[PDB]
Amino acid sequence: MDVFLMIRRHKTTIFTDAKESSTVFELKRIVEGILKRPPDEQRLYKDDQLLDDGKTLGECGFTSQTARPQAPATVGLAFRDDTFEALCIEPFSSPPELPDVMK
Amino acid sequence: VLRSVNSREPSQVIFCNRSPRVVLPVWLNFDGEPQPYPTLPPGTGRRIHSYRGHLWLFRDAGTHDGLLVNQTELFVPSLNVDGQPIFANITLPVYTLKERCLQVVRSLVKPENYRRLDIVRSLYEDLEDHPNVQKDLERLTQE
Amino acid sequence: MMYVKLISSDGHEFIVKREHALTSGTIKAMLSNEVNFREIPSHVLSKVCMYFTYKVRYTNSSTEIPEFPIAPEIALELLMAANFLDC
Ligand SMILES: Cc1cc([C@H](C(=O)N2C[C@H](O)C[C@H]2C(=O)NOc2ccc(-c3scnc3C)cc2)C(C)C)on1
Repeated sequence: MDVFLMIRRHKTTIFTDAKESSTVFELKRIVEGILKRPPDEQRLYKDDQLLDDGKTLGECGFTSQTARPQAPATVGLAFRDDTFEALCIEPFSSPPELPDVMK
Repeated sequence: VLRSVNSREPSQVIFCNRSPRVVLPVWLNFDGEPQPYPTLPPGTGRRIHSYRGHLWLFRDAGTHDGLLVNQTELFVPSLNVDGQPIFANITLPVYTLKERCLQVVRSLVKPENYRRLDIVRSLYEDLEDHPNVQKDLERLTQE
Repeated sequence: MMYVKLISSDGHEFIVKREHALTSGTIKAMLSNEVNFREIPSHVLSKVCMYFTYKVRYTNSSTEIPEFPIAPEIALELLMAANFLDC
């Protein structure tokens, strides 16, 4: 099955796809080509829980029925150059209040 | 152009709602008039008695939002070969973002209040242009 | 895989495949590999990039096609984006 993802560090958001049975390490290779930091300098979170490289994305609960093109699953990114940074994913904007006539 | 041949040869057809929408299946009668039929609840399928060369289109039962049937806009029951009923697979189309946005705003805003939003008068018109089967049948007659 | 950067009104850098962003003509136009959007906020431009994926995946698909979800609170500004972007 295919899975669709937002890999997010601070302001930077990255839309990408993969297969359920592809690994978290292949997802760190993707970020390497794009942001030019090797996989050993990255740390991938699902909701602030650190993910083991060796684990498949279906094992980590990124399925076709959660990681959908229209609703891709978030993946948190932390970079290293002595120790790893605190996961800081800057939130998206706030939708304004609904006009009276949509309530 | 668009009306059912009265072939008088029957065809066992499965309307398969493979969409989240409540579906309104619409037979084009012998005068080319769109005649509605009982609505399918979402993800349900019914085996119906129709006739070869008859013409069918499907719409959202609540908003006449246009759906597809086996990838295309119109369905024509063919001959049942090996007693195996023909499948009418009714899916959502890949609406444009603009059309999907319109559907959603229409679904929330009472038609009166369309004028009472803060958007260009270009878009009020796009809002008021509710999907119409008749206007679409008219549109599709031309080359 | 050639990617492109879609900066929003609040500085959010959205990175999407090139062949997913030529879904929008308006973008197709600007390119024919960063693109700023002084008027489009990120809670919108997030959702646009999801459509791009949604359209490339399900256009010409024999598979059941699922709804594109739009939350009431974004609907009015996402429509105004949709229209500006020719998609
Ligand atoms: C001879 C001859 C007969 C006809 C028409 C006719 O019987 N038709 C027109 C279509 O082929 C379907 C079929 C129908 O109406 N069959 O009965 C149905 C009743 C309900 C359904 C449906 S659609 C969704 N829910 C149900 C149960 C489908 C067919 C008459 C209306 C004139 O045209 N030539």
